[PDB]
Amino acid sequence: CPRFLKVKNWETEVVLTDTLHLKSTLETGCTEYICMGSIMHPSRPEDVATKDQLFPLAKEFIDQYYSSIKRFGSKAHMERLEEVNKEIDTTSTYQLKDTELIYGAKHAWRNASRCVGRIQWSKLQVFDARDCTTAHGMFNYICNHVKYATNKGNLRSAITIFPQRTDGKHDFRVWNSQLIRYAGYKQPDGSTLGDPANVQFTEICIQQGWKPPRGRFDVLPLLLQANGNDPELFQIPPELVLEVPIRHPKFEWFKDLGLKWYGLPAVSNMLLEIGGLEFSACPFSGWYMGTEIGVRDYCDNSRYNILEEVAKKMNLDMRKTSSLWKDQALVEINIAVLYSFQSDKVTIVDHHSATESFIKHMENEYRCRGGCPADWVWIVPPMSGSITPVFHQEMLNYRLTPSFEYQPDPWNTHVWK
Amino acid sequence: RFLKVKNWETEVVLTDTLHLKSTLETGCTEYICMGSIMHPSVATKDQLFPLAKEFIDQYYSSIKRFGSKAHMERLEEVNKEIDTTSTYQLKDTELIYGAKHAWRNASRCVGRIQWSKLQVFDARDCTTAHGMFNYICNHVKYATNKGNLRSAITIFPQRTDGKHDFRVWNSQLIRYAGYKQPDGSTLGDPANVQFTEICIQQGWKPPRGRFDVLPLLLQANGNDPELFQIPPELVLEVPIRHPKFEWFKDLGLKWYGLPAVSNMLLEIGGLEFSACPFSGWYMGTEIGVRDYCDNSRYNILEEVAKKMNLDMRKTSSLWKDQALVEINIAVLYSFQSDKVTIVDHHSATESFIKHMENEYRCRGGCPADWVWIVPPMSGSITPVFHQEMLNYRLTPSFEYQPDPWNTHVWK
Ligand code: HEM
Ligand code: HEM
Ligand SMILES: CN(C)CCc1cc(F)c(F)c(CCc2cccc(N)n2)c1
Ligand SMILES: CN(C)CCc1cc(F)c(F)c(CCc2cccc(N)n2)c1
Ligand SMILES: C[C@H](O)[C@H](O)[C@H]1CNc2nc(N)[nH]c(=O)c2N1
Ligand SMILES: C[C@H](O)[C@H](O)[C@H]1CNc2nc(N)[nH]c(=O)c2N1
Ligand SMILES: [Zn+2]
Repeated sequence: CPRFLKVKNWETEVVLTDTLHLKSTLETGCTEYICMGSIMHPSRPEDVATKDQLFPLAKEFIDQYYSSIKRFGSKAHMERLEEVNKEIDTTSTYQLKDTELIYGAKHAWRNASRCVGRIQWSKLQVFDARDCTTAHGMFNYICNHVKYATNKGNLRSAITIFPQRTDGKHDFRVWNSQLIRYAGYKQPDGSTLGDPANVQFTEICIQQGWKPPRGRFDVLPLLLQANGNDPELFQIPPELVLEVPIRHPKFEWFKDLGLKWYGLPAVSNMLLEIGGLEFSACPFSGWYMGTEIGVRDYCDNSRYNILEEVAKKMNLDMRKTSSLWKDQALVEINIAVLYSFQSDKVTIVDHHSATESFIKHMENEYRCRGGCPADWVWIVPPMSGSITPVFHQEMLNYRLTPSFEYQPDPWNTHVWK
Repeated sequence: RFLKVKNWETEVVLTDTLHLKSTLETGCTEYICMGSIMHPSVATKDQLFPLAKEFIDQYYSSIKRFGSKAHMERLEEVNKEIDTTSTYQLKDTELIYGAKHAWRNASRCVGRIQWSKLQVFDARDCTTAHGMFNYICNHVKYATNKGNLRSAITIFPQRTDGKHDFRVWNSQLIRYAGYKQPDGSTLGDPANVQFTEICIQQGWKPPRGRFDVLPLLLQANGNDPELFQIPPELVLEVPIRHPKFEWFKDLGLKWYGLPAVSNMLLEIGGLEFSACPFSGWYMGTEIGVRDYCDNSRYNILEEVAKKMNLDMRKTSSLWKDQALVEINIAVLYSFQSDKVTIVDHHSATESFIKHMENEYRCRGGCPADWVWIVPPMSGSITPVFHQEMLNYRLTPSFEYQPDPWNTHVWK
């Protein structure tokens, strides 16, 4: 690899110089002859790291941590190295200190190349839930997380971290992909009620005993697995689920569509890797960018898919695509979503503000850290791409650790007791 | 190994085998992806014959005569020619096959469903800038066709020693001038200020308006470039108006009908065609999103949103997004009303998905650059947004080359 790589912004002419890529640790999926940059998941859950694999991964993280606190090579550094090395020898694993857990979680977010919101990465509240033993305890921790992060609409980013993987047969998992999502119900006639993306998970919940109200916006129950046991269902207390009815500043009829959305985006299916340790249950939450709701959730064809109905109430020419009736309604839907969150004082960021902040963050990271891995395909918003600054920004993508990773869906790997 | 690409809206999976045939690099490694970099960083006899043989082989494979007497004889003919001249000349049929396949292989082009319908004009007998001018005028007239646009390419002599290059100095055959103003601002197209200044330096008398068609600056056989005015009756233009906003016409906006790239290099079988202007028809967003609304181009969003009386005090009103959609409605409406070929990004991306299905079936894959294929507005309501794509480099191909004013030794 070359020692310096340059990225250019084609709107501003600013050129940045990347040296951080030299620390990349895992594969991207690309090769010298093919680029897999638009593949969503480019390449068993119970083959766990051996002692020999774990030693160097732990040292690399411990070294990175002591370098970050300006104590590299110190007595405390060498003693921590020695202590970790003994633990891996006698127990095949080790335990992070609280300071290291917090450092690791913040840097997994800092390293998340697909996240446009990383200007906030150092302001993450970390809840240590490694003492948890049961699904009931996981439920308690998650409710506390939801309440803290929601903060009556003044949302605060947060992560709750459950015990790390041991042999792979005692994993903690949140089976929900997000803490708060709406059910989807397949009808005998082939139509779908609610959110079609959640039809499979809704069916699992019903089979586990959930009684479905069968409405358009039913919050799904939590399905929580502690210590590899069978998962257990819990209803989130509805007062903890902040929701926003969607209305439009100009169209009085928009409220008559009956749309609403929840305030808290909380991803619960990712795996947190710190120092070769694997935290398979690590729900984290921020605040929404408006397009995640307005463009994807509402206007994806396989989601709520409301463009047609809004276009009809806007009385648009829907016969030919070149009228841009879809584009026109899409803007109005996203105007309504931003207006509704701001009116109810629920934190939200529009795609112009978020991408402008990301460019400033990226520039600061290039100066102070030597780079900032970024996935252009994910960072550019799903509407109005070129009128945001990130469209014109060349980006380098590479995988640093600590990191968030995908993992298999737990219903596909779980051994039912 | 076979690679799978999935559409996450339709769940269709396609299996790519065609990437196995590529040998040129992408810029990525196993550790760093460079998929959003715009440009990731003369041939001898020794390099030339394997490249020629590879191209002759795929040509005769394409016409189902691989290993034939014709194939074997062509290989021998090419081998002798590289020996005695350090180069070789393509047959007419090879030139046409190579230009069409350079288009077919252009991973950044959403228009490739049309690839085999390309009119190829052989200009390899040209020797002077006056001849280049003639050939380019014939191309423009043919491609424009009174608004019923036809895809075409004109191919000038190949590179020899690098000292006698043919070059069109214009980046596109038809473009508008840009002028740096005393008070600092820019009149016309800001993207062309430098090229405009070179034409002025070479004697072009600028009208100093907002939509002045630039002259052609033509370099033949490595000589100094010469200026030519494209005859105005050949330059088809569209005044932009809006189907509902009657004030839109008062903005005084226009564009030209013919998108004609003239600064790329065409590589076929090891040969380099440094002058190869090619042209198609516009996708609406090329004009309405990039040319008009890029902050570094005509940059008209503020003006339009003003006439729409939008609240511009805060980004979250999405006033930019509202004005952008109206501008792109106007462009499509205007070309359609004047019966000038244009495609909207919904129709174009749908066609590209169908093209991909075609290529995976008959060819085993289709190289495609998601970063460029997804339109600059309304991305996820077009089907390509949800389509995984593999990007890899096949030859024949179009390549970028340095601007001639950074290389030319002026005589
Ligand atoms: C604080 C405000 C935040 C904003 C505005 C934000 C914004 C976004 C957006 C728009 C995406 C793309 C989502 C999609 O299209 O599915 C994303 C992805 C991501 N975010 Fe952030 N995020 C925030 C907080 C966080 C936090 C607190 C974490 C972790 C501690 C995080 C980690 C990630 C990761 C790992 C991804 C990639 C997800 C994937 O590949 O599925 N983000 N973010
Ligand atoms: C016939 C209608 C065509 C349409 C609608 C179309 C559409 C497009 C668009 C929208 C782009 C992106 C360019 C940009 O954003 O600046 C592009 C790229 C490209 N087009 Fe096509 N195109 C067409 C015909 C052609 C033809 C005839 C050729 C050559 C024979 C061609 C070769 C290319 C190449 C090489 C690129 C990539 C340029 C680069 O790498 O920068 N296209 N096309
Ligand atoms: C398929 N994809 C459109 C949906 C995936 C998806 C569904 C959700 F419910 C959801 F909250 C997130 C959130 C991603 C995220 C995390 C943190 C902050 C933020 N702003 N965003 C992502
Ligand atoms: C980033 N930018 C400086 C490059 C601009 C650029 C460079 C190229 F080589 C190129 F082929 C095209 C294609 C534009 C085009 C061609 C034909 C039809 C059409 N509708 N459009 C555009
Ligand atoms: C095929 C493509 O990779 C896929 O549709 C991606 C594109 N970019 C994205 N970008 C974001 N932020 N979120 C997504 O889900 C996707 N989906
Ligand atoms: C940095 C980035 O690669 C650059 O802005 C690209 C993004 N995608 C694009 N896509 C198209 N079709 N045309 C472009 O000029 C660009 N510019
Ligand atoms: Zn890549």
